[PDB]
This record gives sequence, structure tokens and C-alpha cells, in this order.
Amino acid sequence: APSCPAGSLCTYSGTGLSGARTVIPASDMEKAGTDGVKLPASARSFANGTHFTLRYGPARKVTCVRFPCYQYATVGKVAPGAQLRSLPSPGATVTVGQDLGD
Repeated sequence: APSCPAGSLCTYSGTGLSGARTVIPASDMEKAGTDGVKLPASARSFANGTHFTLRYGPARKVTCVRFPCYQYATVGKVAPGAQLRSLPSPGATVTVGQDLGD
């Protein structure tokens, strides 16, 4: 659910950048890279303070080697917040290679 505000990748577990609210101004994501895994949304979305290269698809890869699984096979990325590189990012049971500068 696109409930986050806008400015940095503010991830959160409570719709509205609330609950487990965290912030990634294209930087902590450079520690993860492309968040190459399954990026949910129900109580886990964020604000797109960048073009968070969102490479996603239906998540279907739970058999990972030790966590570093892209939980998918790429169905079409939406770089700039899927339209504008500055807004509340969604998902929902979708995997996503979130990249914020990597």
C-alpha cells in the first residue's frame, strides 16, 4: 500500500510510514544494493525519495541458498517509483529488486 510520504526510501510496518518505520535516503540501500528479494507491502511499504530501480514480478523463489534470493524472475522493472522517482511505493506479495544507488 502506497501510504508512505516522500523524500527517501522510508520503509515501515504500519501503512503511512508508521509501525516499524525506517528511512533509506538512497544510502542504506547501497548497503543492501537492489534489495534483491521479495519486497512485500502489507505493513511494509515506503516513500521513494529516488528512482529505487524496482525490478519486480510475482514472488516464487522461497528455496534460497541462504537469504540472498531475488524471490522471483523479473517481470518488468519500474525504476522511478513506477512513474515518478518521489512517492509512496507499493508492492503486495510481489518480489522486488529494490535498488537505491546500490
